[PDB]
Amino acid sequence: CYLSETANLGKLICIPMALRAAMELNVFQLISKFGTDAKVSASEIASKMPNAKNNPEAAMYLDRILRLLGASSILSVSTEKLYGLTNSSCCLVPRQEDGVSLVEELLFTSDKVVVDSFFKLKCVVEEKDSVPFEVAHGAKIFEYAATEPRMNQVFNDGMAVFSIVVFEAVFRVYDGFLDMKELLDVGGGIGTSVSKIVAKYPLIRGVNFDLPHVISVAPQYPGVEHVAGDMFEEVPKGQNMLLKWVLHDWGDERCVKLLKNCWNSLPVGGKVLIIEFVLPNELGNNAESFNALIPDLLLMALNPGGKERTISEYDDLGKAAGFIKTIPIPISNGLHVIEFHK
Amino acid sequence: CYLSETANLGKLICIPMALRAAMELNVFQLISKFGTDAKVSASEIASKMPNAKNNPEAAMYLDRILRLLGASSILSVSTTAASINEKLYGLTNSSCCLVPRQEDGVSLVEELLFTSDKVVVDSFFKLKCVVEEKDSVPFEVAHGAKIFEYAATEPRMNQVFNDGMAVFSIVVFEAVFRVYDGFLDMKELLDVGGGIGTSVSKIVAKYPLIRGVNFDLPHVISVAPQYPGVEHVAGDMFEEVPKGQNMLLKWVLHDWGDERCVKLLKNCWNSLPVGGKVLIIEFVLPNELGNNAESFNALIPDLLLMALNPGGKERTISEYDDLGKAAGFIKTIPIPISNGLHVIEFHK
Ligand SMILES: Nc1ncnc2c1ncn2[C@@H]1O[C@H](CSCC[C@H](N)C(=O)O)[C@@H](O)[C@H]1O
Ligand SMILES: Nc1ncnc2c1ncn2[C@@H]1O[C@H](CSCC[C@H](N)C(=O)O)[C@@H](O)[C@H]1O
Ligand SMILES: COc1cc2c(cc1O)[C@@H]1Cc3ccc(OC)c(O)c3CN1CC2
Ligand SMILES: COc1cc2c(cc1O)[C@@H]1Cc3ccc(OC)c(O)c3CN1CC2
Repeated sequence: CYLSETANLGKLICIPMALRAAMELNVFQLISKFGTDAKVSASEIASKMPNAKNNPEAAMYLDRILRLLGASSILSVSTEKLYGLTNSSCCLVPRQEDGVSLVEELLFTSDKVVVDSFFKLKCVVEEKDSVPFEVAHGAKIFEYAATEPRMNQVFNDGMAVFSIVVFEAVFRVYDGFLDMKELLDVGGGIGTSVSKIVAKYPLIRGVNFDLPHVISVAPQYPGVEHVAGDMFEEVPKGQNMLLKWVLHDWGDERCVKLLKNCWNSLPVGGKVLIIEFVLPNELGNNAESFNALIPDLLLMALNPGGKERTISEYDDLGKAAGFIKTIPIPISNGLHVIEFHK
Repeated sequence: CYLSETANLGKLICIPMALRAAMELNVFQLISKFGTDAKVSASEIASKMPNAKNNPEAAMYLDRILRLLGASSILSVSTTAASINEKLYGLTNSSCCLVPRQEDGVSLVEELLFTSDKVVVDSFFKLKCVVEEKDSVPFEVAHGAKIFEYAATEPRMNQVFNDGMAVFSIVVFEAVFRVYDGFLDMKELLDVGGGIGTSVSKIVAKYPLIRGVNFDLPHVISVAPQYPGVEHVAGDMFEEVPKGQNMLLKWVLHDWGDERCVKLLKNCWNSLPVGGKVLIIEFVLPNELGNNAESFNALIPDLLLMALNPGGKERTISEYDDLGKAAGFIKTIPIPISNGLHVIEFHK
């Protein structure tokens, strides 16, 4: 049965690298500009690639990429074959309104800096206190970002664009921003998250807090103030705080130190909102499971102590930091807002 | 449904790199050694890894790799009454193919470590270049040399590639020998681009009257094992092929474009006697692609060779016939073996 399983196992590396090429060639957007329901040939797609205009062989090469994605349910195939979008590939078309899609976050998670870290993944099992990213690059990820402007941009934009589709889901379910007057986004990246909160809740004075190397490249957003610092040393005073995709980067002791910094900088009656994909109690072949397992594997490779957590585990961190009423609010497919009250 | 599709699309880079780590940690063999239908925890598996013995956290990290492979159906996941009143992992049909056999250590491990090796993945990072730039080859963009020239300067990649081909060759020839009877009457077989000689060593073991000759590049021949009944020959198949009564081309035509394939096949024709044949062994591109092993068995190397070598591609039966016909061969005989693998005989 070797030669049945050669297909099942040997496709695993090929599919993501074919997807990355298709994203870099803007294939999904090019299909969409014929119409979202269009079914178009490799040569019709290539005709919209100015870089391919002197390459007679472009379409045949492109067809070889696309037919693999068609066999892998990323594109529809119909009888030169014609390719169309699927539910998955519609999420790779920059929206006509604002350019948002999953492309930036998927370009980050399959970036060479990440894949080179995954090549050292076995180190975390064999060697005490080793970090695959460190073994691969000779510095930790946030130190690396400070010296590597390309990686800094890919990572920051991955987080920022992904943040937009996350907050659209949050705002459909969660109303806890109403009546806030000030929000501090702790480890807020380039400030996109707090920009979207202020757009929905125009009375909030938004403050975005991150490392110098991130704040110095952040765009100016209406109703957002940027502040640079180090959240483990101290956090600015704020009436309310957000920690999105921060606690999952760090081990328990670092999380408790950060959360105690937050507690000291909140007023009586203030809250910190944790937004994370929560690890469910039973894992299976479903979105809730993979939405947690994907960043669980990435953080195991990328940063010391990083991991995904259950509701009980987030509650234990907040209680160790002095917070007293944990309120977990499911949003979508494992994404939660977890309120910690001071 | 962005937050459904995050799971479907985001898992695609994660699964292969988790699998690679589990193969490097010999997880599948370790589970196999607990016996038939074994179901073992991460801590039990880690207990069998001497490198992990001073790492209290090793089992918890290993569990994070194994649970993703369980969610992906590469491992089976279960528990016990005792533990309800850490999950346990067992092998599946796919992961059984990642356990080195007791008798000779054969599995799909070596070929899967090659196709996910950094030299391959780095070539895949430049895949877009084939579409954009006339005559660009992703491997050459990534490494500043073509793959066979690179292998002569990089002994680690040479070993990973040569062992990936050789161990896969054993698996493939076991399938060939169950179906194909055309070696039976042969007295001599020259393996053109035969790698380190493993293929022709297995043909001679099965058919001891066959005098076996392995032919490949100098940097492959220099590391090839001494095999019973196999003479090694170094050279360049595009310049001159040794005389042989019969020839094999396995996983060679698919590395090259049409003009290079015709040149090589004309060199084979000239070195064959009247009544000689060349056997082509390839995963043949089906006339109609689907969602089946035969289709993926051709699409996998099709994508690999697009990244790794100029002109390399998988071909249909008609396209192979056309190459043989252009080189002077007659009577193409396509013989299906298994899941798209064929022997195609070209007769002089
Ligand atoms: N010591 C520190 N102080 C402040 N920010 C830090 C930090 N260490 C890491 N960070 C920031 O933590 C962030 C984690 S990634 C998540 C960013 C953003 N909250 C989002 O959800 O999109 C990065 O922007 C990183 O630069
Ligand atoms: N010019 C040339 N002359 C001889 N061998 C060549 C060559 N160019 C490439 N090769 C060889 O072609 C082989 C392709 S890989 C397949 C190897 C083997 N036939 C198998 O099926 O396992 C490699 O071993 C490679 O070194
Ligand atoms: C479901 O799919 C995904 C989910 C998530 C991420 C990427 C995915 O593809 C990213 C990956 C990632 C990597 C590094 C980080 O800091 C070093 C980080 O905060 C995040 C955030 N998470 C959020 C959750
Ligand atoms: C179905 O899965 C697979 C099928 C095949 C290969 C690898 C797979 O995983 C390898 C990949 C490969 C890469 C480069 C080569 O020369 C440069 C080459 O001859 C081969 C051989 N083919 C045989 C078919």
